[PDB]
Amino acid sequence: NTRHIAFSGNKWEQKVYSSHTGYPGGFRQVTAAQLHLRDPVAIVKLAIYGMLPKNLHRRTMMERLHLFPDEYIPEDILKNLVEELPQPRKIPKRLDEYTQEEIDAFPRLWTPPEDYRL
Amino acid sequence: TARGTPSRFLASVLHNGLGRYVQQLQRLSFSVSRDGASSRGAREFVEREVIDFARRNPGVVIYVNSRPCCVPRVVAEYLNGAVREESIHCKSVEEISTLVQKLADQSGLDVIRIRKPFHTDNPSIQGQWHPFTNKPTTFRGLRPREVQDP
Amino acid sequence: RGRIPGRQWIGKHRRPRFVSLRAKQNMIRRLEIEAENHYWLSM
Amino acid sequence: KSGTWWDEHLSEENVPFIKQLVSDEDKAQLASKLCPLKDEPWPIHPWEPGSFRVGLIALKLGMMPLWTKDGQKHVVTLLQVQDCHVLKYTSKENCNGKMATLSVGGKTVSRFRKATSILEFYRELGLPPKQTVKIFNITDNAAIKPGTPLYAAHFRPGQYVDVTAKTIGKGFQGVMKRWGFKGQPATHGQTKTHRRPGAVATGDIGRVWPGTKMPGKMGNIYRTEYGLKVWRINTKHNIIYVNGSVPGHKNCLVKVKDSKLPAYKDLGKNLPFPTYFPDGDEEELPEDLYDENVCQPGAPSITFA
Amino acid sequence: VKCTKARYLKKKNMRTLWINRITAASQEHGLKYPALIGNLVKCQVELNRKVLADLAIYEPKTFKSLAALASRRRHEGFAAALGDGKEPEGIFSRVVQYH
Amino acid sequence: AAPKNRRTIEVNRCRRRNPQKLIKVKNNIDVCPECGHLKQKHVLCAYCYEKVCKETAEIRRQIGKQEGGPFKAPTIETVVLYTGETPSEQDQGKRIIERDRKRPSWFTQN
Amino acid sequence: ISHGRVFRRMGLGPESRIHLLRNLLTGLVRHERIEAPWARVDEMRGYAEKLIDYGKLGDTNERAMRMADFWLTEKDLIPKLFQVLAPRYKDQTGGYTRMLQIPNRSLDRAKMAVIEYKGNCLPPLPLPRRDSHLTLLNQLLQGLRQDLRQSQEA
RNA sequence: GUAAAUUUAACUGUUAGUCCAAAGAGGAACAGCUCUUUGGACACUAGGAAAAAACCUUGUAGAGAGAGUAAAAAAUUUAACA
RNA sequence: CUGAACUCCUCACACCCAAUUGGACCAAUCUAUCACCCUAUAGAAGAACUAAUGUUAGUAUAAGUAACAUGAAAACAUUCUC
RNA sequence: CUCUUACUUUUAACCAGUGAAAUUGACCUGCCCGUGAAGAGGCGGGCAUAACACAGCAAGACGAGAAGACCCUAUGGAGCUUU
RNA sequence: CUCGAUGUUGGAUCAGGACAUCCCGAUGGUGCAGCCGCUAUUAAAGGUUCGUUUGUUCAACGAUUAAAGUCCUACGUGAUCUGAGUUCAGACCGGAGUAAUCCAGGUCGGUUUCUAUCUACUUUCAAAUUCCUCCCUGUACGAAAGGACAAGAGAAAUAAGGCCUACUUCACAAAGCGCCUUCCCCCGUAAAUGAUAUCAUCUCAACUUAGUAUUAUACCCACACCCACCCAAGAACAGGGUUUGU
Ligand SMILES: [K+]
Ligand SMILES: [K+]
Ligand SMILES: [K+]
Ligand SMILES: [K+]
Ligand SMILES: [K+]
Ligand SMILES: [K+]
Ligand SMILES: [K+]
Ligand SMILES: [Mg+2]
Ligand SMILES: [Mg+2]
Ligand SMILES: [Mg+2]
Ligand SMILES: [Mg+2]
Ligand SMILES: [Mg+2]
Ligand SMILES: [Mg+2]
Ligand SMILES: [Mg+2]
Ligand SMILES: [Mg+2]
Ligand SMILES: [Mg+2]
Ligand SMILES: [Mg+2]
Ligand SMILES: [Mg+2]
Ligand SMILES: [Mg+2]
Ligand SMILES: [Mg+2]
Ligand SMILES: [Mg+2]
Ligand SMILES: [Mg+2]
Ligand SMILES: [Mg+2]
Ligand SMILES: [Mg+2]
Ligand SMILES: [Mg+2]
Ligand SMILES: [Mg+2]
Ligand SMILES: [Mg+2]
Ligand SMILES: [Mg+2]
Ligand SMILES: [Mg+2]
Ligand SMILES: [Mg+2]
Ligand SMILES: [Mg+2]
Ligand SMILES: [Mg+2]
Ligand SMILES: [Mg+2]
Ligand SMILES: [Mg+2]
Ligand SMILES: [Mg+2]
Ligand SMILES: [Mg+2]
Ligand SMILES: [Mg+2]
Ligand SMILES: [Mg+2]
Ligand SMILES: [Mg+2]
Ligand SMILES: [Mg+2]
Ligand SMILES: [Mg+2]
Ligand SMILES: [Mg+2]
Ligand SMILES: [Mg+2]
Ligand SMILES: [Mg+2]
Ligand SMILES: [Mg+2]
Ligand SMILES: [Zn+2]
Repeated sequence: NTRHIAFSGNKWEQKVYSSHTGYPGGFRQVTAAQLHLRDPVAIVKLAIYGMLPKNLHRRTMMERLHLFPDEYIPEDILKNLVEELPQPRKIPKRLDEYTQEEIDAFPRLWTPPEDYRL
Repeated sequence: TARGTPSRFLASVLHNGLGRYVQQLQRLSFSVSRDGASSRGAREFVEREVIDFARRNPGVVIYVNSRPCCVPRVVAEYLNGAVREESIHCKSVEEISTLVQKLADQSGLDVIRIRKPFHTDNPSIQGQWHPFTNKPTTFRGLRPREVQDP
Repeated sequence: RGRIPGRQWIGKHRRPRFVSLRAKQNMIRRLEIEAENHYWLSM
Repeated sequence: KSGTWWDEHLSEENVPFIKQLVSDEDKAQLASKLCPLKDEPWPIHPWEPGSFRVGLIALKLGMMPLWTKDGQKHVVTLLQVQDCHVLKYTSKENCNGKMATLSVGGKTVSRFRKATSILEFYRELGLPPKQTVKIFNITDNAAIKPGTPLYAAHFRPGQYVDVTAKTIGKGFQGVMKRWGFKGQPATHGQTKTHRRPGAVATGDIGRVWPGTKMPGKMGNIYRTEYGLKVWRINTKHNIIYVNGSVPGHKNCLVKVKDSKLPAYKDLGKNLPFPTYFPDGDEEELPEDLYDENVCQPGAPSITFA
Repeated sequence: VKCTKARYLKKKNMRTLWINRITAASQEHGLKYPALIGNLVKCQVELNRKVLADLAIYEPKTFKSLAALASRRRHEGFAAALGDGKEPEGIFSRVVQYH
Repeated sequence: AAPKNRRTIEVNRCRRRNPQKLIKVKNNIDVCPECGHLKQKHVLCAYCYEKVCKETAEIRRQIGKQEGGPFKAPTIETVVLYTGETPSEQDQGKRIIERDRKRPSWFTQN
Repeated sequence: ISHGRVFRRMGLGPESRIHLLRNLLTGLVRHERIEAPWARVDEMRGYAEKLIDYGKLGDTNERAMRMADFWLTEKDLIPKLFQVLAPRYKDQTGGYTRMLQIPNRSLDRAKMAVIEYKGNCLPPLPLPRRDSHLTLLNQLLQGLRQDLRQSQEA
């Protein structure tokens, strides 16, 4: 599920990935959104490739990295799994995901007027 | 260098010192000259020091060959078969008395770089670490997102 | 982009240096010592 | 450990026999595919918007003038279809692409000069080897059974096509003929500098940009000319009269297919789909198929009245 | 010259290696390197990086005992920070004095 | 333009000993069925072609002793005869070249 | 770019090329066999073939006599063309010459070739011979042929 | 509180100075500019400021698969109005 | 918490500045007297070379590169082309 | 020249034979930005990257060649002129 | 920094890049009726003429153009060129000087070497830009004079990539003066609904629309018969054909 990553702030619009084809006028600059729609695994792949040591071993470590946009995984790679690492970020709950217990547990703070149209 | 030289791991000869200590120095061969200023310090070592040195080390066979020579040498042979040749050219008795004793204390193993300052044949007692050492087991040994009884 | 004219840390137009948080604490730690030195040099 | 050819150990009596033997087999193999609608053809779907059918592989004969009914003169290129068949078919899934591929070959060649792996592919297909094999991207509703023959009536007059071929090889050439550089003047002091590129880059970068125009080998690459219409179709010899010139030399194999230009989009509604089958045609076609604005040679002289 | 200056790098790179191996063995037990080293010193346990990293490889059951001790002394420090001195010190927070 | 630096023997061995520089083995060699010497499949046998030239030269030396000068070629055909042969039925009215030698076995009379 | 060029560039120019080919053809008509570089013979072989065609036209045709007079530097060979060579190939319509490759010469290791007029009075060259019909492979094919012929008659 | 100093005897080399802070002159309250003064560093080692002669930390020399430290990381997000 | 050649720890200690200056050792050679598989004490001196577009010699790089050469056939007699 | 083109010859390239010269601290001799004796293949942060010949090109190696002839200095020279 | 050498004017050749936009595109304001203009926002894909005098860069002038942009790149580029100028040795004029000789001076003349070792590069494969004409139309606008935009159609130029039927240079072929083909967009703003602020309000409020392409698709895709020969393939190598290996 590398297609459902979430950026903080306005990084989808502000963040830019720049490359060069080597030819005159071959300098390209796209935003994270443009790259994500074109390659749903490039953002996560480029962040990891920049965190690995700047040496010859890095391209060998990236062959041992397997990215999939959706939750589908091949059988072979799915038969040799061992452990699932916990998500670092805790996904907050939408207001439609709270049960009627927590909603009534949280107290009301103010008393709206009865003559208000709202 | 280290890269320009060989190396070895710290070791002993026949697990020496484990059950008993056996002196590895096995033979000493001196070559002094009756005449010659180079051998003056070696001649005085043979008059008062060598006899008292043999009393303390009865397992070492000492040979004193007095012959014409310009450079006196002492050859030390060890149980393991190693042979170290050294020169006592123009050395005082005090310098030759500490040298011969150094040879008796050594084991014969090549005097080269030693990789580790320690050696143990049984490094672990609770189990050498492996990836699954500190991992918990799951019910029915299932894998991440594996459908059971399908 | 981002050239500092001439040599970085000399001249008219220098590369700006900013005070970190530990640099402040390091200076405050020194001050607390010398402030206590004034007390023992007073009797 | 010495290589051999097909007639190295044969005698004077077996060389003529072997030649005629394999020649008669090719005749029988080619004359056994003329009835594709009776030999368990695949389903024949109709034409739907957004459908892409196969193309052909023709041979460039030459060039011929052509006049219209307005008096204007047009030059056309003669593309002859000879021994064109469908070799294999790959589905969208197995294609690893949006479309599905259909393989087509042309111009039967000798079996004595081909690779073993290639010979066995044709052995089970029931066809002689082909010189050129090109891949066409089609839709699921245009798949044709392998071994099916293909003819020039697969196209119609008034239809635009895209012809692809290798360009004439001119070898290593300088910048004046390869890139159109002006060069240097002939006189006024010029010293051994008349057809040189001059400066190749600036001094600051200290290098030469990739893609810099330099001397090198020109031609002998694949090029495509889009927007060529079919003026005339001969059915007796399977010849296609295409407008204008096409890349490549005479007697060269070219790839032909419907044009991708948006202006000619969805114009195959009145065309054969998937392809033209003469075996099952309810009525044979005329000798030649002309366009409305073409004046045939037998027609009377033009008169602006 | 390189071999003579390399004797300072060897000592530095060793301690860098030990710390990297201790950091890894502490995360297996939900600890960070500063919380292990700092709280083992608070228990008067003077074990260096070299030994600790050796214990993490060849004596894993003893290294978890050291991590559990550090986590215990770390939790006692928080408990004492919540009180105003009235509550007595923890069992593992006591310090042996040497005269 | 002059070399900026000296090229090393390591660099030069890779250029000199590149397979393209090396000589390529030939597989078109075979034995001549007549003499048993070696030959190429597309080239004539050097040994058998040489014995034709030795005899052909002797025949051309005899032709000169008959012409006895330049610009004296005949307007008829020519025939070569050896010790133990006479003009054939078809070899009538021709220029016979007598050879004081036994007819080569490979030389077949036509 | 040389597409379609059939003639080679030898000698010192177009005229010198014709003069080199003429000296080889003249020696080929006198001796009926010569050895020369492979390229120079392959280029002259065409002229030796068309020279016989002019000799079959007869010595009474002025055009044919103007070709031989030009292409034959030695004038005693002109009657030999019309009276000896052309009659020999009267029945044949082509293939008057055979060209064969020989070992490269020692001086410059140049590719060589021998060319002669068929029907000459010189010791036969060691021509290449095809494998005998009595070989294993040809006997397996001879048997295959018989059946294919026997089945056809049936 | 410290251990240097002066004199006597006998000599060589240095006498083409760089940045930083401070007080000033000239210039344009320009210069990696020029000219004096006070002090520091460099022209010797190491660590840090990204790379770094001149900024900060730090000096007296060896080995060690021990330890405690020093200097040492950049922060900020904006305009309603009766 | 990390972090030096700062400091502590085990052991050792003359063993990190240009010019200049002071001092302790020493290779080889000759001589005196010893020595006698190569040394000793002294006395002497053409007494020590990673560098002077250094001198001589050898061999590399450039480089198997630039450049150099023989008119044709044939019987080697001769003829032919220019 | 607009605006070049075609052919011949020499050169060329391949085979064979013969076989120089300036040059060269060592080299396992990439690109971008920045840094810096102030213009980096060699330093810092990044990107790129199996090995190898042949033929071309002349942007860079502050490319080779000649201890700059311009300018200044030397109590360094010389030629010419002169009250 | 470089004088045990960093070759310096302009031009030719090839151009890389910036936007502070000369033309083409999209917008707001106007003392914008319209046709022409002024001004600002956005946009660097594409393009930006031929000549007379001058060594010239500039400048003036003539004829054009949709426009004939400003700058950097060692005042880009001389191991690619050019040498008119500047900048040695000759000489003349005027002036200075007793003379030798000299001048911001003017004038005529005057040798531009290098066989590429390394780095880099040597097919960024394929979506194209603009003018004019007809028409709309003598329509909107406007007192008059005057005179549009959009839609549509046609015909050219340049550029890129190809070809030889004819013409032309030529003649088993190579060429242009000849012929054929050429397909997407870019964001400045203008508008609705509606809170903070119960009106209103295009919203760095949630939101809606003009308004957006995974730039589309196209091209390429088999492999020891391969000694030899041939070729529209080619420096060599490689490649294609030989069912035409006397
Ligand atoms: K500065
Ligand atoms: K560069
Ligand atoms: K031409
Ligand atoms: K260059
Ligand atoms: K130079
Ligand atoms: K200079
Ligand atoms: K508002
Ligand atoms: Mg700088
Ligand atoms: Mg070609
Ligand atoms: Mg020209
Ligand atoms: Mg010249
Ligand atoms: Mg010229
Ligand atoms: Mg002074
Ligand atoms: Mg002075
Ligand atoms: Mg200064
Ligand atoms: Mg430390
Ligand atoms: Mg210290
Ligand atoms: Mg010390
Ligand atoms: Mg000695
Ligand atoms: Mg000396
Ligand atoms: Mg030496
Ligand atoms: Mg020297
Ligand atoms: Mg070379
Ligand atoms: Mg040459
Ligand atoms: Mg050669
Ligand atoms: Mg040099
Ligand atoms: Mg730089
Ligand atoms: Mg090269
Ligand atoms: Mg260098
Ligand atoms: Mg000088
Ligand atoms: Mg003098
Ligand atoms: Mg130099
Ligand atoms: Mg702008
Ligand atoms: Mg532009
Ligand atoms: Mg310039
Ligand atoms: Mg030049
Ligand atoms: Mg240059
Ligand atoms: Mg001049
Ligand atoms: Mg005068
Ligand atoms: Mg002049
Ligand atoms: Mg003149
Ligand atoms: Mg060159
Ligand atoms: Mg209009
Ligand atoms: Mg509203
Ligand atoms: Mg409202
Ligand atoms: Zn033979």
